Amino acid sequence: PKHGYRALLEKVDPNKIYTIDEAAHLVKELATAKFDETVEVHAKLGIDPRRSDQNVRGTVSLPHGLGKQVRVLAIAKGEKIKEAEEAGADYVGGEEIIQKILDGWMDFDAVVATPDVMGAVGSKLGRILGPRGLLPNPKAGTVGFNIGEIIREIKAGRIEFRNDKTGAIHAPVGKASFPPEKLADNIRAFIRALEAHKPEGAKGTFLRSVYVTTAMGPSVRINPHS
Repeated sequence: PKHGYRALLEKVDPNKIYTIDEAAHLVKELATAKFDETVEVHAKLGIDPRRSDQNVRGTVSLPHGLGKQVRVLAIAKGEKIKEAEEAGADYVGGEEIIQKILDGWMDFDAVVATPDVMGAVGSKLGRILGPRGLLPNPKAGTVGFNIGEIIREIKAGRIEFRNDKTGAIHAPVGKASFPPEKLADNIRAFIRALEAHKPEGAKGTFLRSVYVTTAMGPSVRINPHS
């Protein structure tokens, strides 16, 4: 999105490749104090993305911040509301829940949704969920009609990852509110999950470039082997 970020650019050296521990400490500085933000890791992979035998897809069981503890909100419609309840979502609502969130409620820690409510969710809650990194989307796997499976996967402590057509890949690894050592552990966990999924026959360096970022702030380049 358009960057106002500027008053935060001077804190990040764009030419430095930070260690994972330095980056975890930096991310904490920074982040706005006004709302929590999801921290993601983005990597460009040493794969030929036009080859179906070099796809990178799987899950990462983050050592911190997930499991039953995460309070998941599922927004759905009709039968899928029951499906979300039956899957154990902590909170469930139809489009009417949008009014509760607009009024100020955010007891939830994650948001998943069916595609049929996304027009309303984006329309009304885009500026609330977006900056917080809580806006569900199909590419991340947080929007789907298989709402029950999506909920059970998060509750089981797993985050999905899949490379895109450009050979890039990204996944959330925590929040800016996390203690830096926990954020570092989570960052390494995602890197290890990627490495474990390195396809047979991949050419050259696998993790070509890797960054830690948030939906609003600037990206921090990191050494994935640190």
